[PDB]
Amino acid sequence: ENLPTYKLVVVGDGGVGKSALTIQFFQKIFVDDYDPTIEDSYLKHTEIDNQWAILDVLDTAGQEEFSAMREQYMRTGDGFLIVYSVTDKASFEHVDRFHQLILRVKDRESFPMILVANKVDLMHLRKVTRDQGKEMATKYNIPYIETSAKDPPLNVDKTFHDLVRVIRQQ
Ligand SMILES: Nc1nc2c(ncn2[C@@H]2O[C@H](COP(=O)(O)OP(=O)(O)O)[C@@H](O)[C@H]2O)c(=O)[nH]1
Ligand SMILES: [Mg+2]
Repeated sequence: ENLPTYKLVVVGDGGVGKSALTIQFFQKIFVDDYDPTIEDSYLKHTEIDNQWAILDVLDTAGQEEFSAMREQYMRTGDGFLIVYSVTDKASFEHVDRFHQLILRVKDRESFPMILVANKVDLMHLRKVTRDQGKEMATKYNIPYIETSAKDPPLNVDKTFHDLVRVIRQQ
């Protein structure tokens, strides 16, 4: 058998939940104080839709100019999660920056990605509606998913699996 690696890159503004989502996925715990500047990668064999793969995931953090790993992951990544927080309108607006960046680096008209609206467990603080998120995803022609990394987590496994599905379906 030829077991593929899917290199997945988690991008988005600071504070949106990239680390919490990634740690929830790999460790099944909610970490609420993960250093905003620390970048980690994760590697594991896992089975998605009854097909084995290796996932190599970068949880991006801090400045690109100080990152050892960023350049290679951006250039060679197979898919991207673009994460915003529904409580941070600027983070939602900035999705367009990440969308443009990915298409520029990958040098293609489209590329595997999912729009991830995180922190949907929060009601009072929510500033970006579901419909605003879904319309943005429609504009980019990419999937839209709502998540919460807080216990009990919502759609965390599904988000990573769905990105693999997009890669497989392209
Ligand atoms: N309520 C809630 N808080 C979250 C969620 N995801 C992350 N957080 C919190 O938001 C803050 C930033 O999360 P973090 O994962 O470090 O963001 P990052 O900078 O994108 O890596 C932390 O205090 C987390 O506990 C979520 O789904 N719901
Ligand atoms: Mg982080």
